[PDB]
Amino acid sequence: SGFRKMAFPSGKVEGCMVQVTCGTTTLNGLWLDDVVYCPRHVICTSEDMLNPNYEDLLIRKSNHNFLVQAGNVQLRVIGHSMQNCVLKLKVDTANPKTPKYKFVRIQPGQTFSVLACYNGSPSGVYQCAMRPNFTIKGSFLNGSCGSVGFNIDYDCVSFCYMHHMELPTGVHAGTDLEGNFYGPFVDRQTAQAAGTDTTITVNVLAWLYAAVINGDRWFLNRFTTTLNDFNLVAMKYNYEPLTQDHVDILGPLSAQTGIAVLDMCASLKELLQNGMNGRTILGSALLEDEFTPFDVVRQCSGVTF
Amino acid sequence: SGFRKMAFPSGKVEGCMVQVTCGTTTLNGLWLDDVVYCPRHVICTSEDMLNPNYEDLLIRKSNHNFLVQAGNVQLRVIGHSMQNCVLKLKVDTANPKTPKYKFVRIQPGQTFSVLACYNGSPSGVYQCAMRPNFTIKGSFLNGSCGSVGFNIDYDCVSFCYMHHMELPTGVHAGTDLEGNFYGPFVDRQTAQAAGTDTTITVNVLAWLYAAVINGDRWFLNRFTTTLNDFNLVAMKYNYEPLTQDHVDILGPLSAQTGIAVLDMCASLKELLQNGMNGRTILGSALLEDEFTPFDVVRQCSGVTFQ
Ligand SMILES: CC(C)(C)c1ccc(N(C(=O)c2c[nH]cn2)[C@@H](C(=O)NC2CCCCC2)c2cccnc2)cc1
Ligand SMILES: CC(C)(C)c1ccc(N(C(=O)c2c[nH]cn2)[C@@H](C(=O)NC2CCCCC2)c2cccnc2)cc1
Ligand SMILES: [Cl-]
Ligand SMILES: [Cl-]
Ligand code: NA
Ligand code: NA
Repeated sequence: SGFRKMAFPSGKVEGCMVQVTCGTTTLNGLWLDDVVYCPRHVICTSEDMLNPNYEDLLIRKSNHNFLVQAGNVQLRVIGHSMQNCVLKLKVDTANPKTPKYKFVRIQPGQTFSVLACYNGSPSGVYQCAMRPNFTIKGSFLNGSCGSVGFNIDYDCVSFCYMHHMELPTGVHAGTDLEGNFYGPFVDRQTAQAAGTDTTITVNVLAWLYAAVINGDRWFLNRFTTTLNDFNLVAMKYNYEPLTQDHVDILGPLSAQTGIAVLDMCASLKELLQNGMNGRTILGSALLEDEFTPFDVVRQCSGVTF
Repeated sequence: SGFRKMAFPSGKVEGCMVQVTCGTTTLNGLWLDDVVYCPRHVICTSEDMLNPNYEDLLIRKSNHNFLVQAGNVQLRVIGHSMQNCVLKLKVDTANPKTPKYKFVRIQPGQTFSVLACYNGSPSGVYQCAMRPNFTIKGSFLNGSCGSVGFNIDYDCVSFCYMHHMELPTGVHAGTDLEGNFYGPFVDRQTAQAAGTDTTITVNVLAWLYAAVINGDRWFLNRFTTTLNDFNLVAMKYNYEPLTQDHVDILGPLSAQTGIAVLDMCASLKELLQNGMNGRTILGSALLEDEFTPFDVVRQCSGVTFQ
């Protein structure tokens, strides 16, 4: 029993974190086999950051410009290149702790664990979601750049996020591990802002199912709805549209609890139109949207890695 | 910026988790040096969970009645002893991944990370607090027993909790790593139930300081309060008493933000009176009480967003 915001165990990732230093700038890198991955903005000076020519800054650099530290051991850099917004430093030693891994690009609404690091040292782990506006509501201080986000499947780490920068509202922007940004952001000091966000409907429904599994049922009702009628309500309340694929993905939880997705949609419709009337759901007074259907099934079934 | 429920990196504990089987029962153990720690109720029979006598049950066991599996390796048990409600199995191999560690018994209101495990394998990590009623609001399924809670300040793992059982409201009870239960609970099947719980006041105040550090002041007011008037009011909402020790603990956050502790108490009194009027604090619409003062200082910037 119980239901918590839960992260993946972080050990396989902890063994990959290194410190990367270029000039006066230090941040984190991801050491996998004989390559260290980090944000290319490590090579920027205060001056370059307004309008960096990354092509030209990089050719100006040489291998010896980069200091890579794995705990107390210096790793010797023997090559360097850029892929999109990620710098790749070839080192002379393959990481003996490299896990089975893949680089994956996630979709808005999907969740992942973040291992927050400073000076190459893991500091904390938390769970978060890729927002519909392609930001993440992280917890990151100066020097957190290069921290990564990931999911695990059995023994395989799927790296999906590398942290690059903070936006004015205090949310965060980054790339996949191939250096492609999530969202319409650029790695330079310029006017950029998070766009208006929306709530991840399929995840709210998954969490309502989690609540029912855990005994919270006051919001259930006799009514059902249709996708079209519900999506007009969703649009009204700045919720993402619910697609047929979402309904199918929630099909498991629907059979276990007896609440068809469109039955549960009728509960959510009423919660949106009328509020919670002073009650809570799973210990929250807000509708929580950072649990995916798979997160709920995994936590409610005890999947291990 | 931002503010999350943040656990410690779990790798140092993952390397200690094993599976212990006795008879038909499997649960988790903690392998440190040449000892595996687990709940002594692993030796309880299915036919008598109401009044086990653990001394009599254990004297009947041979070392080979305990099966310990570390990943794909069977560890040989070469001795056993019981300490309070914890069983200590001596094994023939020391864990080569044993971290620097200590055992600490914590006080209500303290927080820690939990590595939830099944069959000796980690499932996930989350943050908990020891509630005033000596339960934790965990997320634990059948067979989670022997999962542990811990902090890792300054690269030393302080183990403070071993999970033993689920209570009727779905909250959780367990021991320190010396096998003494938190609270009045016992490791047998009884009618035991958690007491009425209360809100951890010093932690709510810590979290309000976090909100100010991260740039949000909307809930402050022009008033102050005496400590005794604050407690008289707060207890009417089932908040724990705030002690002078708590006021001292909040000194650093008060200094960083320029908000006197009793002025933040006055803000909390008004929030209890008024609610949030459709606003949120650090993304929550309720007052959060599972961040300690130490936790806030660990996570938040040293410079207030004025
Ligand atoms: C060069 C570039 C792209 C402009 C940049 C500059 C600084 C950083 N930030 C580093 O802390 C940092 C950089 N190198 C080592 N640390 C921080 C950051 O985003 N402030 C932004 C402030 C607005 C203008 C853009 C930069 C940061 C803080 C907290 C959490 N995340 C990141 C990130 C990117
Ligand atoms: C023998 C004893 C002390 C009565 C006992 C029995 C079972 C367990 N529980 C094991 O799952 C378990 C035991 N051994 C392997 N798994 C579970 C548990 O507490 N149910 C309780 C149900 C009410 C009566 C007391 C036991 C459990 C479930 C979810 C999370 N936490 C634990 C714990 C203790
Ligand atoms: Cl460029
Ligand atoms: Cl303590
Ligand atoms: Na590789
Ligand atoms: Na309904």
